[PDB]
Amino acid sequence: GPADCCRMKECCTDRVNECLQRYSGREDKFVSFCYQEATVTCGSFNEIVGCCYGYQMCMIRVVKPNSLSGAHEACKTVSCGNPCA
Amino acid sequence: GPADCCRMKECCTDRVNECLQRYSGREDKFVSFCYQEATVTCGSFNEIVGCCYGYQMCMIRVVKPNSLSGAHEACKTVSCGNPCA
Amino acid sequence: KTSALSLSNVAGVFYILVGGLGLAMLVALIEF
Amino acid sequence: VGELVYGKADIAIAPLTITLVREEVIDFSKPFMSLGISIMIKKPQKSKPGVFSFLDPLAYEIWMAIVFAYILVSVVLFLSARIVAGVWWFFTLIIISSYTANLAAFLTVERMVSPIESAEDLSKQTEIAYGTLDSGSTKEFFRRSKIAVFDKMWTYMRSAEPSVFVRTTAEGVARVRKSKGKYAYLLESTMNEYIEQRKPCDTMKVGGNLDSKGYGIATPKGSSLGTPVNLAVLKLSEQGVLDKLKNKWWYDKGECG
Amino acid sequence: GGNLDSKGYGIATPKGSSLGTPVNLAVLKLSEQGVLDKLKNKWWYDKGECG
Amino acid sequence: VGELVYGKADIAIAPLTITLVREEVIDFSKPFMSLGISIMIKKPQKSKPGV
Amino acid sequence: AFLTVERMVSPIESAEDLSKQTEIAYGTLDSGSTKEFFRRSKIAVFDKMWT
Amino acid sequence: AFLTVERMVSPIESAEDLSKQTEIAYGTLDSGSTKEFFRRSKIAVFDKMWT
Amino acid sequence: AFLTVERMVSPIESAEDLSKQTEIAYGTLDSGSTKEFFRRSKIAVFDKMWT
Ligand SMILES: CC(C)S(=O)(=O)NC[C@H](C)c1ccc(-c2ccc([C@@H](C)CNS(=O)(=O)C(C)C)cc2)cc1
Ligand SMILES: C=C(C)[C@H]1CN[C@H](C(=O)O)[C@H]1CC(=O)O
Ligand SMILES: C=C(C)[C@H]1CN[C@H](C(=O)O)[C@H]1CC(=O)O
Ligand SMILES: C=C(C)[C@H]1CN[C@H](C(=O)O)[C@H]1CC(=O)O
Ligand SMILES: C=C(C)[C@H]1CN[C@H](C(=O)O)[C@H]1CC(=O)O
Repeated sequence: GPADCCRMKECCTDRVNECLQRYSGREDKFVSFCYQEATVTCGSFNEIVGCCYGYQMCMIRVVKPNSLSGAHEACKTVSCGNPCA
Repeated sequence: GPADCCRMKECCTDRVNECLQRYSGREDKFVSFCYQEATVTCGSFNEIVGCCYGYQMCMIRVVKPNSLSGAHEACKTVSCGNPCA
Repeated sequence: KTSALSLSNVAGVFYILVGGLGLAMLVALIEF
Repeated sequence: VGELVYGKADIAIAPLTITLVREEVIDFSKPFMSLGISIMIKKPQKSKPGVFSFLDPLAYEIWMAIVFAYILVSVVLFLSARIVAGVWWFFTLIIISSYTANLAAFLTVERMVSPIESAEDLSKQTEIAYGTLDSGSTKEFFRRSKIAVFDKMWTYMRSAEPSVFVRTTAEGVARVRKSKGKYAYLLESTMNEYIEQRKPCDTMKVGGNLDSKGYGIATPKGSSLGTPVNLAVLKLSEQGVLDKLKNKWWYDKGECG
Repeated sequence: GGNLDSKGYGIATPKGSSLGTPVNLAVLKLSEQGVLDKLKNKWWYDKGECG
Repeated sequence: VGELVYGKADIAIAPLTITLVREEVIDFSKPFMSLGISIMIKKPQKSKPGV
Repeated sequence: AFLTVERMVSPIESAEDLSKQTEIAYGTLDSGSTKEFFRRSKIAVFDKMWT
Repeated sequence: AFLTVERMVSPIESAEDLSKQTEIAYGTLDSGSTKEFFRRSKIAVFDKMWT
Repeated sequence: AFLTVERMVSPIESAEDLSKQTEIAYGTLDSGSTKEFFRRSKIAVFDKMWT
């Protein structure tokens, strides 16, 4: 059907988070994996960039073990940047 | 300074609407102009596409004279499509 | 166009010419 | 466009290029003329032969040397002769073969090379500068273009110093004439054909058009004139009025035409 | 030789249809994007067997 | 064109030549392709080299 | 040099010559914009061709 | 002329040459980093090649 | 032919020859990874060069 960048973002953050939840306590290790799975499920305009790139970066640098919930809650509002390149 | 396509979308719809409000009864004629102003004000990832393309098409095909408010209220949730193409 | 002016390369054949003429002078001398 | 939107004019008739940005604000009648962004350069000078082009392949040193060699062979023969005639024959053999080969190389090189084919070639070389007008549909096209070649060209043009952009068409053409072919002018095919048909006729258009678009007659959105004007343009198109008109102004009275 | 006349094809819509202006603007967008050019090269030239 | 005027179809996309007679009944989007009437012949198998 | 060039050019008869000869017959489709163009044409050459 | 052709260069230059000719077919592995590189590539030449 | 094509001659003295000749002096920067590479190098040639 039709693509929506906004819907893609809101889906992206949620799928990333829900993915990281199974990985609790190792959470800081798996950010990119879960970001891959989320980019797959929510789709992306550029396969390299992913659904939301800025959120991924924010999570990667912020997320600490077991600190997940607060980290995600802080990072989910973050600007995704340009989903072209 | 990231654009964040969701924020870009909300801005796009908002500026289009606020612009079309200035033109009463001519609303269906000025859709593209106000969309131009909105793409200018909110910025765009692709200058051709604009901030939100699907919303623009939705407005153009739906909006009738004096029908502004309801038409916009119906069109603002619509998927913007591919912002890079 | 790349103007050649190949004179260096042709100079050798000029030298074998001069050598041939030298030997020629030699034969002309030993004859007389 | 400004006069049309703000109602200072009822209609716009001019070589106005049809663009989406303009189609959003105004209404364009069906295109009355076809054009495209094209490349204009200075035509290469036909010939400057002299008598020197004959002495070009064989160096001046070789001519002096072969003259002295000639008189040397004569004075050697004046003083056995078989090897002289043989060696001289071999000598002049190598020389005529060398002259033939070198001249062949000259003509081959001259017939082999072409200056410019398309726009892509312009993108691939830094030797010949090129540019467009300070404003208008061509510049905007290059700016808004996501296509590789055109993108590269825009980056180059905007970044290059001194500025490659000109204020007027006549200025750009003048720059084409003065630059000895070091400057190329990007302009719509129409203007290119027109300038190419006017004396001194030192300028020419190379390759095809970068894009395919057309001019049009513009009317304010929701004006009564729009449909009559459009249908009229169609009438003129089918009747051949447009063809005959273009031939009238461009080609027919062409001095070099 | 050349062409006898200069004309073009088009997408046709009923007069007063809602689709007309969107279709038109779409054709313009596709035109500047090079979609028309690339498509024509796709079907005509690219697989062209005559060289 | 008939299908469009009499409403059996909402849109027509095809190599439909734009004509005044057609432009009177329906609406044409800006032309998506340029063409013209041209002549097609049989290509000569060889060309005489000449003296 | 000529032999190294290997350039081959193919001449054409264009449109104007075609009106002037009876040797090569020529035609268009049974209907459509081309036939209609020739029919309605007030231009000398095309007129002759139509006749 | 023949010997000029013999010592004449430019049989093959770059990757772009493969994109510019349909005469010589070319390919990659059924899987692995190369195919995926061509797949996800947004840059012109490689994109064309992937298509 | 060979005049039309011309040619290019590319010589290489490589690395070891610098170790084999005292005619051409050679050196590196006062500091940085290159000098350190030559210093700590356990390879014969580079060792000699450093010496
Ligand atoms: C702005 C673009 C969307 S576009 O120009 O409309 N389409 C691009 C496409 C390649 C194209 C571009 C130009 C033309 C075109 C064809 C013919 C003419 C003139 C000679 C006749 N006008 S007309 O429109 O065909 C007539 C029937 C009145 C002028 C322009 C046809 C197709
Ligand atoms: C001659 C001028 C300034 C006009 C004519 N067509 C283009 C236009 O309609 O904007 C402009 C030229 C160009 O920008 O290539
Ligand atoms: C292919 C056909 C029958 C169509 C296509 N364009 C022309 C048209 O739109 O009338 C017709 C050809 C022609 O008239 O020779
Ligand atoms: C040999 C294979 C299948 C491997 C080796 N390196 C690439 C890789 O690491 O995926 C693959 C080759 C390729 O993709 O061209
Ligand atoms: C310029 C300097 C001192 C730096 C640059 N790269 C090397 C480095 O990053 O150490 C050094 C050069 C060298 O060691 O030859």
